[PDB]
Amino acid sequence: EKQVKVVVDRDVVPTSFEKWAKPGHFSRSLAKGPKTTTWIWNLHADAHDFDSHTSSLEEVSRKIFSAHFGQLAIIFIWLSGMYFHGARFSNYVAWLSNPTGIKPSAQVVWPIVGQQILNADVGGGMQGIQITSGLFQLWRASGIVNELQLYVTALGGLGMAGLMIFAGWFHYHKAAPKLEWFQNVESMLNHHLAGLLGLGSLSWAGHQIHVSLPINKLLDAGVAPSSIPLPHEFILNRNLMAELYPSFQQGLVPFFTLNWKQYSDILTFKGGLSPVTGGLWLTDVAHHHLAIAVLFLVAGHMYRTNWGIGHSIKQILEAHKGPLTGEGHKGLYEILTTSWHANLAINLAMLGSLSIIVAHHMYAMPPYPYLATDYPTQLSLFTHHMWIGGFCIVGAGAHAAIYMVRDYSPTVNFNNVLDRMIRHRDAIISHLNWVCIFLGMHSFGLYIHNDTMRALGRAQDMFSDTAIQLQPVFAQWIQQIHTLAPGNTAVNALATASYAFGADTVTVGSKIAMMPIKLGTADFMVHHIHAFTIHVTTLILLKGVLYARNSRLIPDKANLGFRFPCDGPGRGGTCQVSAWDHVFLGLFWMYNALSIVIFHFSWKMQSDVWGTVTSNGAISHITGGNFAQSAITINGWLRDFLWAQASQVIQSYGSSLSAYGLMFLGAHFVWAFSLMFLFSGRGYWQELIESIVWAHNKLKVAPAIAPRALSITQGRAVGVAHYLLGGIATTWAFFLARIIAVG
Amino acid sequence: AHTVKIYDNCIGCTQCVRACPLDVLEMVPWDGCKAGQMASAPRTEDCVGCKRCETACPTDFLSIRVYLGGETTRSMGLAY
Amino acid sequence: FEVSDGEPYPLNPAVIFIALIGWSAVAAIPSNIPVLGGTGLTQAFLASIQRLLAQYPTGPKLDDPFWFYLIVYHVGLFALLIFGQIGYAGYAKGTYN
Amino acid sequence: LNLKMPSPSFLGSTGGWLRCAETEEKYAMTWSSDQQHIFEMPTGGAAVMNSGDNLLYLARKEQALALATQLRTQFKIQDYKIYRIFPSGEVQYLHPKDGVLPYQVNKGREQVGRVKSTIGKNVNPAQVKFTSKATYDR
Amino acid sequence: DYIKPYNNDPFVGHLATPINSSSLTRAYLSQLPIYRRGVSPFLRGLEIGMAHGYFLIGPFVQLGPLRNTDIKYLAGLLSAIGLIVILTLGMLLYGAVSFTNDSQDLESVDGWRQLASGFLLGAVGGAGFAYLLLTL
Amino acid sequence: MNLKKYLSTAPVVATLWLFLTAGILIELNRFFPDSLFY
Amino acid sequence: VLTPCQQSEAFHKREINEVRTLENRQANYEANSPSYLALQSQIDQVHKRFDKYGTLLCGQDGLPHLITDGDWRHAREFTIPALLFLYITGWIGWVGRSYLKYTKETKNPTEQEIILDVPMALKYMLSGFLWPLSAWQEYRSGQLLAKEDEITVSP
Ligand code: CLA
Ligand code: CLA
Ligand code: CLA
Ligand code: CLA
Ligand code: CLA
Ligand code: CLA
Ligand code: CLA
Ligand code: CLA
Ligand SMILES: CCCCCCCCCCCCCCCC(=O)OC[C@H](COP(=O)(O)OC[C@@H](O)CO)OC(=O)CCCCCCCCCCCCCCC
Ligand SMILES: CC1=C(/C=C/C(C)=C\C=C\C(C)=C\C=C\C=C(C)\C=C/C=C(C)/C=C/C2=C(C)CCCC2(C)C)C(C)(C)CCC1
Ligand code: SF4
Ligand code: SF4
Ligand code: SF4
Repeated sequence: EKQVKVVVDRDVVPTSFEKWAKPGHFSRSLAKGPKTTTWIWNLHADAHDFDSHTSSLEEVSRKIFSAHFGQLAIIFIWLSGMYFHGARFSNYVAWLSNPTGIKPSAQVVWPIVGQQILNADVGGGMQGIQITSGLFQLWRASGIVNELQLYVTALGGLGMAGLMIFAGWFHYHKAAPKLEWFQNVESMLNHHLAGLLGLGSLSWAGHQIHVSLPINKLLDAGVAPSSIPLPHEFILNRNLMAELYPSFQQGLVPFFTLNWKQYSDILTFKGGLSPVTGGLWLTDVAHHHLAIAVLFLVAGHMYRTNWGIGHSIKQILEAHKGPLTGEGHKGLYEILTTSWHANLAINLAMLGSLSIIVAHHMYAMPPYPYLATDYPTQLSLFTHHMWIGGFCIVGAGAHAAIYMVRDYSPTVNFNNVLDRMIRHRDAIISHLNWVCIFLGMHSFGLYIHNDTMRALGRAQDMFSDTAIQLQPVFAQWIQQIHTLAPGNTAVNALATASYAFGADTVTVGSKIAMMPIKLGTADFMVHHIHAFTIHVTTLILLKGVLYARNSRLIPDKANLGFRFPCDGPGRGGTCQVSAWDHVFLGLFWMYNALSIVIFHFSWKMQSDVWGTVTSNGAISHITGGNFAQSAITINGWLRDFLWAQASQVIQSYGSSLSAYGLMFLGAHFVWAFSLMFLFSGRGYWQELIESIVWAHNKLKVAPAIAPRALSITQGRAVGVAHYLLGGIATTWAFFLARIIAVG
Repeated sequence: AHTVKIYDNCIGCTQCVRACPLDVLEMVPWDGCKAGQMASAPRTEDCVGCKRCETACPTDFLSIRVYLGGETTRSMGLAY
Repeated sequence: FEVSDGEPYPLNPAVIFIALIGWSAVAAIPSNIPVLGGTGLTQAFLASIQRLLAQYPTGPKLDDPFWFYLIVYHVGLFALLIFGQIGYAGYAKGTYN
Repeated sequence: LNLKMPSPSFLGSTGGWLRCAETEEKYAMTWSSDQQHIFEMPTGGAAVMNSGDNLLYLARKEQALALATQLRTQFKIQDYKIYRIFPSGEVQYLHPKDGVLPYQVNKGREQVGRVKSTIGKNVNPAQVKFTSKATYDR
Repeated sequence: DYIKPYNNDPFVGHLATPINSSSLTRAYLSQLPIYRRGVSPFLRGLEIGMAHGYFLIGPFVQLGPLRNTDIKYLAGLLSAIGLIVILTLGMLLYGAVSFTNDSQDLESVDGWRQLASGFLLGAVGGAGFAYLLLTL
Repeated sequence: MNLKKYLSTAPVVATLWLFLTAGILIELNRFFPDSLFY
Repeated sequence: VLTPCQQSEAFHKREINEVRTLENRQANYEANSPSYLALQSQIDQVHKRFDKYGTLLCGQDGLPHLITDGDWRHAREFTIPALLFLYITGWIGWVGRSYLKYTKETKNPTEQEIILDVPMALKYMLSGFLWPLSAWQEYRSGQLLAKEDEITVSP
């Protein structure tokens, strides 16, 4: 039994500006003076690498706890900024009065160089830039009706940021916990499961029951936002809550008497989207938060902490052992308690996967009101969370490789799952590479074959609905099962979880909110393309992590480090052999996969879901059924999607969307500038810099800091950074301009 | 079959031999420096061209130069 | 039978029999739900098998309930088989946890 | 030498020597230890070196030398010998080839591959054109 | 414990896993036209070809460009025969460069030539048999 | 506690100087907009 | 051919088009309310800008074309801004060169380059207001151009 106690060191680090005037103080090599321009880049490259600074785990743990506080403060400042922008420079009240007619906007551009044109006529009196972040819908779902609440929330956010600033400084210069702290994974998990998530969802459920539910009910009943009672009135005067929800007449007595069924007025399970706003029923959302809170709270009492009751993660890990895995998960507990890189890899992979799942679930089941009708917001949110998820996944792979190169130990990883995997890494990577080849052929080859057939006039020999058909029978079957679930497998559910599986369509403000997303041959091919790209990117990352320590080409890659340029022009060439380079390649592949994924979502939504509905139910999509026969060929993807939909971003000049068009061009430049750093080497730039330095010497204007070219690894990093920035910015401007100009 | 050549500017610091991963270099007695030792490459057949020695050489201009010439199984670093 | 190289592997048909009987009995519990029609999934699955066997050439289409019964029955039966072999070899034969 | 020497307790792995090593060169490393240390095999994995004599086979000289480097660094083991075995069966002593580490100056070694003066005196490629001579050749 | 080195000797680039090596796996990999004891190269080639052409005809007849015409089976059979001829050409080239003059043991020029002849004859016969079955 | 030296470092001095330059340019552009051909 | 914009119909047409574009959006708003005043200021600025540009030369497209041949009549178009740019950038270059020359005289010039010496940096920045004159006398004294520098093989 180990005491889960708190031990801290007081005044461990002094608070002074002495170290601010000595850049590179955290590194022994960087504290001796630059001597070259490469030191400037190395200073920032190794600034947040706390593991390279010192060899003590305690110091790294403290440098992480702090700086986590700093990032939390940065997030709180950003949130406060969003709330203040909504309260001061946004048409939030006007939007509340007419959510469908008024375009959300919370940014006002200053009139200086003709940029005042960017202030679009979003309505509501004010003119500004239309925001697609969903801030307006979220605030409405939270019960915000006046800008005073937005101002108070902004002030509270600023205060929380100040608190997260003080906490970060206090936990590094006034009270720094010892390594025994931070190694209590059982206590940290129990608290995060029952306090950070469990109690958090419980509190949010309470807020929704007492604020979101009544305010939104009155809003959806035709009551003006100014005439709705204040949130505190619903708590003080129980008569109002009783009138809006008779369940409140019984009070909390039913909860304590197990007569939970009496809460059918506030805790419903309707299942579908609200026909008035198009979003999920707030009652179902509150009931969902209550259930997730109770489930997380119960889950938070699993591990053992300072008491006999509970579980030991190490015991559970070591208990799992089988014939095909000699030692099972033995030694993994010590791995996740002595290396922050391993924990960061697992957490980054899970956080990225969670973000991707969030994107899918948010578009399919619009949670906020009027979110579905605001297609710009829907496109931006799905695409945004999809991108952040992919970036976090690539980062997860990078940190896994980092741990493998630096924190790995043969004694700890002996005959366990990790060691057993490293033993047969060749089978893993060759079989996975074979899967990638098969997927690419059977996914992209289908598209290429269709291009060849259509060009030859042999349309009868294509992979389409009319010609050879490839129907996702399994996915279509799951959709049908979901369509029939509300009556045979969900007895208490009154409607399908998502109308995208089937049921009927929902229209709000003469606009389609969510209708069944039928899958055909085009969806079959695109889904296989998605799987192919995911397989190749995971192959690149897994290869980099498995061979991070050694390989048949370089027997001691670990000694060379995780981030090294190459072993030289030997053994035929060992360029981009380090794991860091594998992450560098995985970034491009993740970008390609994610770009294709967002492209499919955008086109499919604009051709089969998003659109207008005329009286009597007639439906007219933005691109009427063109995805069925145009998404099956690369030519169609270039003509009906990249060319047809780009007209909005190229013709945006002279209007409020001109900025997007400008960003559309700028991004291209950046994407084309990255090529400079990707198809070139530092030897040539060093020679060019030598000639330029001679020119400077001829005028006695040479700098003391010897100018040097970017390192090989730094050059690769700059190239990938510019490539991703340009590509994501181009598709960002294209998506936003296309969705704002139409729909 | 890469050609490794040692020049007279060698200071006998042994860093090239210490950084060579194929036992291609060694130290032999010499009288051109106070160290009394000079780098030698009597096993160039095992060299792969990684140039770790070139990187580990401290002289102004590398006293050890590796020229990539004939390619064989050893030089290609093929374990298959 | 040898699972790998010269190491023997204990195969017991009783494992399959016990897994099949246990899963059939567990799935034979009636449920007044429209998909199952007031009977266990085992009875419904067997009934669907007979119905589809009558029309041997034509197989079940996407809207046929047979697929749901098949997936659930196989999910549970395979789970009992896998967990059953784990329990028999790991504990009964001494292969260890 | 001593092909019957005991081998470290390893559980296989898929990174060991392939068929090419059977029909071609195959390196071997034989070292002695006093404690059953755990070392990372150059092929990927973890092994326990038998207390006493340890003998293992590899497909590359660099792999054996890297293993020797880690045995000398992670552990204070300096009596590591690397041999080469051909398909015919004749063994060849490769490392250290003289009982002394290469970076340790030792008598009896003849300088090989020496060029007079610095590289700045190398002849131009035009002066040795159409001839079996190189710039580094004096 | 089931995963062991292939030859019980570590440091080998292979592992004796369940499907990799097992009673059932060793029996199945063995006895095949190839790897079976007491089978001449021509017999192995004949069996392999008659087993390959049979399933090779299927794709061409079912999804060939002329799959909808009345000569879909004939066109597919001709396509399969052509593919078989190309494969036989590849086999013969491989035997010509990889193997030298020695005893006929499937690893010599004569052995691989006999194997290629058997493969071609078997593949053509199998394709013809499958075509006959489809027509009937 | 030498804050002056830190404020004198390359990033801080560069950002301050560029901020002042941009501010001067912007202020000149609103007081004297669409300036062309002097 | 080029004609003054004040006498070109294309220029007036463009001015009217811009005014119309602004007025179309201005009509939606109300006289005294947020916005509508924002568009009136833009219209006034458009009028002033076109009246200012009327002196420039433009062809058929009506876009003001700038003559850079060096004609005195068009000095304000390119000559004057060109000279002012050269003065500003020569000032920047000369102050930078002098600061580097001073830093090279310190104990650790690298530290000065990283952590700029605001006192001396400002001392050289404030000066140099006569950089064209300072460039000379440095050249005449031979303190500007160097004699021997770093050169690789095959000079
Ligand atoms: C962390 C989440 C959270 C938080 C902070 C709150 C916070 C609050 N809730 Mg609440 N609530 C939540 C979640 C949450 N809730 C959830 C998940 C549910 C289920 C969906 C409810 C359902 C609920 C109801 C129905 C009510 C509240 C009420 C309240 C407020 C007073 C509670 C109270 O003590 O009254 C105590 C009330 C009692 C009846 C005490 C029970 C025992 C008494 C002593 C019986 C003995 C008889 C006696 C004579 C009293 C007669 C009462 C009878 C006439 C009803 C309070 C600010 C109450 C309120 O103020 O409405 C605005 C209210 O009626 N909540
Ligand atoms: C799926 C059915 C099932 C389940 C859940 C179990 C579970 C268990 N068996 Mg058992 N067994 C089964 C079938 C099953 N058995 C059958 C059919 C046979 C006959 C051959 C046996 C014969 C057998 C023997 C001889 C022994 C066991 C023993 C055990 C226990 C040892 C640990 C273990 O096996 O792992 C599982 C441990 C758990 C705690 C369960 C965790 C489950 C996870 C969290 C979720 C599983 C979801 C699952 C896949 C859902 C499937 C779909 C569903 C519709 C069925 C364990 C609690 C041993 C024992 O008695 O304990 C000492 C032992 O001696 N079993
Ligand atoms: C129920 C108790 C509890 C709660 C609610 C939290 C909550 C949190 N912890 Mg934490 N932790 C706890 C107990 C708890 N912890 C214990 C007992 C240990 C030791 C075993 C740890 C050790 C620990 C570490 C090492 C780290 C965290 C981190 C975090 C943050 C994760 C980042 C995030 O998701 O943003 C969500 C943010 C919010 C929702 C804002 C809420 C913030 C308020 C102030 C609630 C937190 C209360 C705090 C735990 C205790 C107050 C102390 C009091 C003296 C003032 C989050 C705020 C990480 C972090 O970010 O570092 C700062 C991290 O590095 N925790
Ligand atoms: C919670 C997420 C998280 C965290 C905490 C870390 C933490 C860390 N990472 Mg990691 N990483 C992450 C996510 C994360 N990473 C993701 C998502 C990726 C994929 C992109 C990576 C890929 C990655 C690599 C390849 C490496 C690290 C490294 C490191 C370590 C040193 C970082 C450093 O000092 O560089 C300093 C940081 C900078 C100099 C900033 C670079 C700026 C880039 C270009 C982003 C620009 C964004 C911005 C929006 C651009 C537009 C604005 C522009 C116009 C100005 C450190 C412990 C390095 C390491 O382990 O050391 C060996 C390492 O090599 N990370
Ligand atoms: C968009 C693609 C692109 C661009 C813009 C450039 C641009 C350039 N290349 Mg180049 N190149 C490219 C692709 C590109 N290349 C590719 C694919 C290859 C094949 C590998 C090459 C290989 C190559 C070689 C071998 C060489 C060049 C050279 C040059 C420079 C030539 C001199 C010049 O015109 O300077 C003018 C500067 C510009 C055109 C850049 C515009 C100015 C920027 C935007 C201003 C500064 C940033 C600004 C403040 C905004 C950022 C703010 C910040 C907060 C983010 C120039 C900067 C030559 C060179 O070095 O010249 C001396 C050189 O020898 N390139
Ligand atoms: C890689 C994607 C792909 C796929 C799936 C297809 C598929 C097809 N193409 Mg096509 N094609 C492609 C790419 C592709 N093509 C590209 C990129 C081009 C442009 C160069 C073309 C140009 C093209 C033309 C001009 C034509 C076709 C035609 C056809 C059809 C008949 C082709 C045929 O008879 O092949 C023969 C196939 C085989 C001999 C064998 C296939 C492999 C077998 C089935 C794998 C079995 C493995 C097995 C499961 C392993 C385990 C077994 C073991 C354990 C026992 C067919 C549906 C024809 C048509 O009319 O369209 C309908 C036609 O005229 N294609
Ligand atoms: C950095 C260069 C710079 C320069 C050279 C100027 C110069 C000038 N500004 Mg200006 N300003 C700047 C930056 C600058 N500003 C910035 C970054 C902002 C914020 C976006 C402003 C906002 C601003 C406003 C609102 C006004 C001026 C005005 C003026 C003129 C008034 C006369 C004067 O001599 O005051 C010299 C002023 C300065 C040297 C700059 C001081 C700016 C301080 C911080 C005041 C701004 C307070 C702000 C509203 C709230 C807090 C800001 C925060 C940074 C602390 C003037 C010549 C006034 C004007 O239009 O004249 C009729 C006026 O109304 N400025
Ligand atoms: C003391 C500052 C300084 C001075 C006096 C010069 C002067 C000169 N440079 Mg140079 N340069 C500088 C900084 C400076 N440079 C920096 C920081 C860079 C890296 C971006 C370069 C990169 C550079 C290249 C690539 C080339 C020159 C070239 C030249 C020569 C021709 C003009 C030219 O092309 O300029 C070009 C100027 C730039 C590309 C950017 C200048 C950067 C900023 C805006 C100015 C420096 C500000 C400095 C920090 C001020 C210090 C003030 C001090 C009091 C604190 C000329 C003698 C050319 C040459 O080789 O000669 C024929 C040439 O090709 N420079
Ligand atoms: C066969 C029925 C499963 C349907 C296939 C999809 C299952 C999804 C899980 C993925 C892993 C595959 C399951 C076998 C794997 C499995 O569970 O085996 C069983 C075994 C686990 O049993 P142990 O006795 O080792 O248990 C002890 C430890 O697990 C302690 O928890 O796992 C292995 O040791 C081998 C791991 C992968 C072996 C290589 C297979 C790689 C192929 C991956 C592709 C899978 C098929 C793709 C879909 C068509
Ligand atoms: C993957 C898979 C599989 C597969 C299977 C198979 C594939 C089977 C079979 C089979 C086959 C693939 C067969 C074939 C065949 C053929 C035959 C049976 C034939 C024949 C005969 C004849 C009639 C002949 C004739 C001739 C002539 C005419 C002359 C020349 C020579 C010869 C002899 C050729 C399984 C189910 C396992 C599992 C799952 C899936
Ligand atoms: S210099 Fe560049 S190309 Fe050459 S070996 Fe190194 S990383 Fe590879
Ligand atoms: S190139 Fe590499 S292998 Fe060859 S001598 Fe130099 S260090 Fe040794
Ligand atoms: S070649 Fe270089 S590293 Fe080797 S001994 Fe001579 S000077 Fe030292």
